[PDB]
Amino acid sequence: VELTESTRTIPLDEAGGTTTLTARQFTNGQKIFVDTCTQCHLQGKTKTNNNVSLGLADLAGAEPRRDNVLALVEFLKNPKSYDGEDDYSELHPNISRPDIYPEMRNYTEDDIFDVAGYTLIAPKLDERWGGTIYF
Amino acid sequence: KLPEAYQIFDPLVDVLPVIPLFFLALAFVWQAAVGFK
Amino acid sequence: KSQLTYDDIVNTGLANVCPEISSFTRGTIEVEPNTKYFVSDFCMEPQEYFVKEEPVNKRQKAEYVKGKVLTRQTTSLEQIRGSIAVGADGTLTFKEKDGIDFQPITVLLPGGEEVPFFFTVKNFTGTTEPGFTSINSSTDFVGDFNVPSYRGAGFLDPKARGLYTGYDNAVALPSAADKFRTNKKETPLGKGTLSLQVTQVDGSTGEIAGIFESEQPSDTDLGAKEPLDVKVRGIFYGRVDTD
Amino acid sequence: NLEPIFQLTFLGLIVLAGPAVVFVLAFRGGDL
Amino acid sequence: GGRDLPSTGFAWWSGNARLINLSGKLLGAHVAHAGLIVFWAGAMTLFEVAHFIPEKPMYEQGLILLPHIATLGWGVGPAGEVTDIFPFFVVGVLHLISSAVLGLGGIYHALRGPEVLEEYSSFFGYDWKDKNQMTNIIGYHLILLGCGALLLVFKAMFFGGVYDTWAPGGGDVRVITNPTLNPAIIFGYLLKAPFGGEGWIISVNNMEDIIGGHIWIGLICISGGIWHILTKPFGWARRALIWSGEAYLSYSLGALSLMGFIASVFVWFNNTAYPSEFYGPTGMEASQSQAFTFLVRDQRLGANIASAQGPTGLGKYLMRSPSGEIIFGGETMRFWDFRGPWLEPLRGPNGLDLDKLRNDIQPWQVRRAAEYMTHAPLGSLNSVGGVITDVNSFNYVSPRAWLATSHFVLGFFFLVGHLWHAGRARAAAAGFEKGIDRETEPTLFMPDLD
Amino acid sequence: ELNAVDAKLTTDFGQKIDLNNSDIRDFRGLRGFYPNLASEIIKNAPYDTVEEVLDIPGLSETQKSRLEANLGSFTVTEPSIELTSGDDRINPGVY
Amino acid sequence: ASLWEQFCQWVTSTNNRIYVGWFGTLMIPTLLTATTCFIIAFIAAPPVDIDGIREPVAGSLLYGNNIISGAVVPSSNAIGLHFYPIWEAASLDEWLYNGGPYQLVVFHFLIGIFCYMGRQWELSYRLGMRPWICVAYSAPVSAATAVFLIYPIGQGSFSDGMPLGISGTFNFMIVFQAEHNILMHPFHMLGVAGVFGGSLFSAMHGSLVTSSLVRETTEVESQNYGYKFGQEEETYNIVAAHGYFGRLIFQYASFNNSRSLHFFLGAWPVIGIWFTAMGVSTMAFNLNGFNFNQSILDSQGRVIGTWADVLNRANIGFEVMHERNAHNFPLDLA
Amino acid sequence: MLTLKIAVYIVVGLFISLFIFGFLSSDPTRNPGRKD
Amino acid sequence: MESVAYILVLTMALAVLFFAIAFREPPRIE
Ligand code: CLA
Ligand code: CLA
Ligand code: CLA
Ligand code: CLA
Ligand SMILES: CC1=C(/C=C/C(C)=C/C=C/C(C)=C/C=C/C=C(C)/C=C/C=C(C)/C=C/C2=C(C)CCCC2(C)C)C(C)(C)CCC1
Ligand SMILES: CC1=C(/C=C/C(C)=C/C=C/C(C)=C/C=C/C=C(C)/C=C/C=C(C)/C=C/C2=C(C)CCCC2(C)C)C(C)(C)CCC1
Ligand SMILES: CCCCCCCCCCCCO[C@@H]1O[C@H](CO)[C@@H](O[C@H]2O[C@H](CO)[C@@H](O)[C@H](O)[C@H]2O)[C@H](O)[C@H]1O
Ligand SMILES: CCCCCCCCCCCCO[C@@H]1O[C@H](CO)[C@@H](O[C@H]2O[C@H](CO)[C@@H](O)[C@H](O)[C@H]2O)[C@H](O)[C@H]1O
Ligand code: OEX
Ligand SMILES: [Ca+2]
Ligand SMILES: [Ca+2]
Ligand SMILES: [Cl-]
Ligand SMILES: [Cl-]
Ligand SMILES: [Fe+2]
Repeated sequence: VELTESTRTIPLDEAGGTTTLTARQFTNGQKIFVDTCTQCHLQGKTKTNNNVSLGLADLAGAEPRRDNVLALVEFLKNPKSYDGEDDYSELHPNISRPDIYPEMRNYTEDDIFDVAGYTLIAPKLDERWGGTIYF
Repeated sequence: KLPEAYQIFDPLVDVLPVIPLFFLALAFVWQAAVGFK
Repeated sequence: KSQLTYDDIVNTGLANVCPEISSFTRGTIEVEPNTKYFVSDFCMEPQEYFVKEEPVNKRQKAEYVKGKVLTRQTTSLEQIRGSIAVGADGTLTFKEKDGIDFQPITVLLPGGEEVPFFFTVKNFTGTTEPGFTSINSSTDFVGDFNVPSYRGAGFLDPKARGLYTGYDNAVALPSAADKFRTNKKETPLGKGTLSLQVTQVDGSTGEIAGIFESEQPSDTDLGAKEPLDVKVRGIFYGRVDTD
Repeated sequence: NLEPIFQLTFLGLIVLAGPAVVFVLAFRGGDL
Repeated sequence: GGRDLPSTGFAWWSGNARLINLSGKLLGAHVAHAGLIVFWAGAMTLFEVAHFIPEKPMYEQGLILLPHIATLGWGVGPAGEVTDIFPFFVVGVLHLISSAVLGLGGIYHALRGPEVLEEYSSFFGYDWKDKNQMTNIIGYHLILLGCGALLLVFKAMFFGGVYDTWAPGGGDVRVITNPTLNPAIIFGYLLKAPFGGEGWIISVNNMEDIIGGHIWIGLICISGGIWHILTKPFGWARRALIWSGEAYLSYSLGALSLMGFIASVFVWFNNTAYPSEFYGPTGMEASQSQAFTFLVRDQRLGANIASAQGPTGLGKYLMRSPSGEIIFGGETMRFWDFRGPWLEPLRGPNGLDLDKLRNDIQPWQVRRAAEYMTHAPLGSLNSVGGVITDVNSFNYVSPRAWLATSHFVLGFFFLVGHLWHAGRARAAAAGFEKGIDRETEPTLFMPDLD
Repeated sequence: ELNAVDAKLTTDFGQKIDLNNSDIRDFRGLRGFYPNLASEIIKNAPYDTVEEVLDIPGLSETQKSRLEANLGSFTVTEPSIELTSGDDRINPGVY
Repeated sequence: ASLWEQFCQWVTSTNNRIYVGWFGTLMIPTLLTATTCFIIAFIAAPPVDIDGIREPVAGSLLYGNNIISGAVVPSSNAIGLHFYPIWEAASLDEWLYNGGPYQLVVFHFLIGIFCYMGRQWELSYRLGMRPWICVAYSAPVSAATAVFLIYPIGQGSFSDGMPLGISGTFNFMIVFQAEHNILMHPFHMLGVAGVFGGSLFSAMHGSLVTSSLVRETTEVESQNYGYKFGQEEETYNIVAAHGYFGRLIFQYASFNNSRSLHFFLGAWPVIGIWFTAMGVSTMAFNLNGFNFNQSILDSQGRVIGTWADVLNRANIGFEVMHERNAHNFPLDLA
Repeated sequence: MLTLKIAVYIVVGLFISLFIFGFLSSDPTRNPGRKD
Repeated sequence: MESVAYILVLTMALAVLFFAIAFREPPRIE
């Protein structure tokens, strides 16, 4: 099928919010993901710690749930531990620390929104997303 | 990237490094023109 | 290892040697009646290995046999942290806490049998006689320690059989798969006995050195066979924090 | 856009250059 | 000289052999080829600059020349952050223009310049059998090579320094004030075993040794240059060697094959002359980084990584080297000779130190280990990064991989060329490179074997 | 004959989160547990009953509340060294 | 005249039944050392802990192997790239347990084969031949060096050298494919073209010469007796062979120059083997075969499989099982 | 072990020296063609 | 005892090699 509006329709926030990426928003999100995230997030996994993957179940199990776009953007601004207790802004790339993550200092809020949307859309296109490292 | 004043010749610098391959090919062109004497 | 650097130490074998205190050393470490003292960098360097051979006759003395190490200078426990507590009567209790407290070691015996064993001091609690108001050349810490299975429960045998992973049957023989006793893997927690004869105490710096003899079982290969009895004699060193 | 267009312009000019030299020498009687 | 098979005896596909005795034409070929080399340097540098995103690491962008400039201390600061992009551009521009000049000269000599130089000048005219003249050319070029080594030294000492990945406070461009001229260190490098843990000269691990060895190399080359200008080959050399143009070519081919192999190994293993800041991690570095990353993660999870035994009974995270040193466990046991600026702070005299591991690990070391582990020099030919079973979304092949593979291949084929030309030079000197003479076929005058 | 881990899978261990035997990945389903509270739980094992998990020394009020909230998911079995030795509760070789 | 001169004339003598030469003065000792150690180890070596995990692998006949399964096992992963001669072992038993025989045999064998190539040049020089047979032999030498030295160097351990055994060779190849996708590497494809084409050209050349043999015998005796060793005349009709072949395909695809034909016969397999040796040598630095995994996406973005994806599945199946106890961490970087 | 190491060192040194001095002994002259 | 068979066949091949070299049919020019 086409990359339909429903395919691009993803939860926007935790209160039932819903947003639809445009084809261009999705393509730029994919491009950014391939450029800076696939390093340790190839196929939705996490090479450096695969207890915390990009799969929908892992994303929804985080505290608070990260399976919506606002939570993803918030994590990308201020990364935290999976139970939301430890501050990982020294340990995960984020736009808030351009001094240690320069690979990210050129990204806009639109760019982070797009990559978060892609992180939410890619799992429904690949059953292997967020699986075991060899899978 | 190239310093700002030079980015109108950006699509020229894109093809510069591959020229010595053309030199190697040109050797064969020249030998073909002379009939591979 | 004396007081060198890793550049001086690399590829020499000194990294597998427990430090020694001195020669003009006959000090004693005073201890309070009911306080406990930390042990900082406890080291054990084995030097002799004996395996109790099992006669086929019966009822006859088994005679520990000297083995030779096939694994290289990879046989020493070090950077171990512990504690020594002084009982009400004067007992001294040495308790291992953590560190590099195990080394797998394979010894060759006369006849060609190779004996791997899990040389360790894990969870060793050992005691002296009461009435010790000092740590000195007569301090004997005799006690017990735990010996985990040599192979962990994640190990796979050459037929991909294991305990919490792998097959539970001989898959290469489809009509005889469930026939073999080794289809069941086991990791019993074996038991060891150790004695720590303190022979040299430098109470100024708190370092204690001495001799040890340990008794423990060998590898069973996940319960494939009965463990042999392995005896290890060596030397040890550690710092005791007085304050 | 236009980047492939300009790239192919430079590439084609460069490509023709060598054969142009050989052709001119051959036609004008130069040493080859 | 002739320009066809009847008048030269060489087909078109061996046409450059027609140049063996045309010294002016040969000089033109050499100068034009040097123009090609300098042209590639300049054009590749400009391409890399144009295709450079200066806030992304060099090794993530398929750059092999910019790291060479950065290592020399141009355009970079602490940790390898690209300060000024202009010096890279200048290196490229200068090489391009000079290549134009060299190509003009090579074309002049190859096409119109005098065919041979010997009746034009004794200084530039040469004969391959003229041993004194050949040693004169050796002497001139040795003087030049020593001068170039001293240029490296002068850049490191008096012209802003070179990038020192081992600098305290972080890797940085620093000026080398105390090169080690001590010949014990310099020439004991040459005596170290070419095996694991020794690393014959690949193991040079501090810029002081590199600069001091380059001072020694400069002096050796200049003195040898004078020695060869002022002497002729001795009797033993005359009796041992073939004295012909093709023989000298074969000698140089053997030398080049050796250097190509050495460079491939050098870039694969050495992280001092090839800082990981610009070239990415070595394979050893990436393996050690993965071990460190999971030691750190599991320790944060509460694992007591000193006492945790793996499935086989060896320590999961830590173990002993065969000489007793405390090393990372797992398959990376093979890489325990690795030394890197991010890992040495956790190393004690006995190897990895439990106290430092438990309380001295810095967040920047964790970040560096994660980066190096995820940029391991593994990748497909079409530049798909990671292990070969990974899927297509990571576009990365380490510059170390490109350089090492390319230069091993070039070293091998130059060994082949050396064999070809050495055998041919011997046969031609003895006069049977054109085949067996039917009249005097040597085997016909030999006793039968059995 | 089941070895010992499969025999554990016969028990409540194979049905829910065992406080004495489950690996730390098994706690990820409980929101707010992995990794901090899960590591704290594994550190303070064994527990004779599920209720003494609330008696972890140095526990925190939010952690107390989370443990009370998810008491239902927990069971306690005899700590089998098969699952425990070598820090396999932290890293059983699964990624 | 002098003693040394007499020795020189003996070593470089073309009247020796086996030419010795100066390269032979190294070849003979090293090759004999390698052969004796290999035979002894293959028969009777005790098990070797190849993966450095105290998991010894039995390679010798006396420890339960047959000829197919027997091998000289590569040295331990714990050794890595360290030099492990006999005199660095505490005992011979330790040396054997850590795979020292592999290092001894391999190093001597490599020196021997390089000296064999030099010796080929040397004898060609002494006999007044052209010098390039050794260049052809440099292809198998390059391949052997790639699998015994270069690949272990790039991978960082002699445990990742090819075992000296039949089944060990197969294990090497399977793991190599799992880790590098050598089948999808163009240099290995060129090697396959080299050997397939070399066999093809061997079959054609032999069959065309045999087909065009000049009649010199009767129907009883072997046609081979129609050729006499050292005869000046040609034993087959190359013109008839050219007529046949140039009509089989077409005229201008057939060699009528025997010299060009034989150069082609030499060059094709040699070049192919050079390329495949370089392929292994560069996969030693993990520059692997082509990766087209999930290269084809449908319009929505779902992956459409190709045969490359099925191949990748097979590779993963090999990858997850190999050296099943050796890996502690998720990525197989070493 | 040390005796073995010394013996191997001598044997290898002798064979290498043989190879070197052999190729230094006017080897290009040892051929059936031209000796110049 | 199948080790004996393996050793036997290998030794047969090696002996064939030595005889084929040492006691070969001499090539003779006639
Ligand atoms: C500095 C190094 C060097 C120099 C100066 C020479 C010089 C010479 N060589 Mg030589 N050679 C070398 C290295 C060198 N070689 C190496 C490394 C090898 C091993 C492969 C050889 C193998 C070799 C052989 C077999 C022969 C020579 C011959 C010659 C003589 C004539 C060759 C000629 O006309 O070129 C002509 C050029 C061509 C025909 C074009 C060849 C193109 C090659 C095969 C492919 C190029 C691939 C390259 C990487 C680019 C890839 C392109 C890709 C994009 C498709 C000449 C004096 C001949 C001789 O002996 O003369 C007496 C000869 O028979 N060489
Ligand atoms: C680096 C590569 C290289 C170089 C420097 C040379 C150089 C040379 N070759 Mg040669 N050759 C090569 C590769 C090379 N070859 C290859 C790959 C082959 C196999 C096809 C051959 C086969 C071959 C044969 C058969 C012969 C030579 C010959 C020669 C010599 C005479 C040149 C001539 O008269 O032709 C004339 C060609 C022209 C006049 C055409 C134009 C050439 C110019 C230089 C083109 C430059 C274009 C450039 C972009 C313009 C920039 C100019 C400036 C503004 C910078 C000369 C020194 C001849 C020789 O040996 O002389 C005795 C000879 O017979 N070569
Ligand atoms: C190694 C390279 C090289 C060599 C050996 C030669 C050699 C020769 N050239 Mg040539 N040339 C070259 C490169 C080279 N050239 C280049 C790149 C160009 C393009 C600019 C030219 C253009 C050229 C022309 C137009 C002519 C020659 C001529 C000559 C011949 C006479 C030289 C002479 O006495 O004049 C005098 C030499 C000097 C006054 C010395 C000056 C030295 C240079 C120019 C100053 C820079 C020195 C520098 C610091 C040293 C290192 C260089 C640096 C790049 C590292 C001679 C055989 C002439 C000839 O063939 O006679 C009929 C002739 O007319 N050349
Ligand atoms: C590229 C640079 C270069 C080149 C081409 C030459 C070339 C030559 N030099 Mg030399 N030389 C140089 C640089 C160079 N030199 C420098 C920089 C110095 C100053 C130190 C010298 C000092 C020097 C002296 C004192 C002599 C020469 C001599 C010679 C001539 C014969 C020597 C020989 O056969 O070599 C090959 C070497 C041998 C055959 C000896 C064997 C050496 C060992 C056994 C080989 C083992 C190498 C080993 C495998 C490699 C490992 C690397 C490392 C660990 C050692 C020859 C034409 C001789 C001559 O005739 O003078 C006029 C001579 O007496 N040179
Ligand atoms: C001999 C011969 C040959 C060869 C030739 C050669 C080898 C050559 C060359 C040459 C060369 C080697 C050249 C060159 C050139 C260069 C140039 C011409 C340049 C330039 C410039 C420019 C123009 C630049 C510009 C720029 C700048 C300034 C900066 C910015 C960017 C740009 C780029 C724009 C052959 C083989 C063919 C054959 C025949 C014979
Ligand atoms: C810079 C540097 C350095 C230094 C280095 C050096 C100082 C060096 C050197 C080197 C050298 C100084 C070398 C060499 C060489 C040699 C050779 C390479 C040789 C040889 C030989 C030959 C070739 C021979 C041959 C022969 C024979 C065998 C016999 C007969 C005759 C003949 C001739 C054939 C260091 C590392 C410190 C640091 C880093 C950097
Ligand atoms: C699409 C149609 C088919 C396209 C075909 C493309 C391939 C055609 C051949 C490619 C060029 C080969 O080039 C060919 O080389 C031969 C060598 O025998 C030379 O052959 C010629 O040489 C010279 C030309 O200067 C003549 O004097 C001579 O009589 C003639 O034999 C020529 O240089 C050219 O005829
Ligand atoms: C003909 C060619 C020339 C032949 C001449 C060469 C002869 C052979 C020389 C070899 C020298 C012996 O090499 C010597 O080995 C001893 C072994 O005890 C090393 O000794 C060192 O390591 C060994 C372990 O092997 C320790 O037990 C010893 O306590 C320590 O000092 C020395 O550091 C080294 O100097
Ligand atoms: O050793 Mn024989 O193969 Ca080369 O990859 Mn890592 O190392 Mn082991 O794991 Mn897969
Ligand atoms: Ca990155
Ligand atoms: Ca561009
Ligand atoms: Cl395997
Ligand atoms: Cl591992
Ligand atoms: Fe034939």
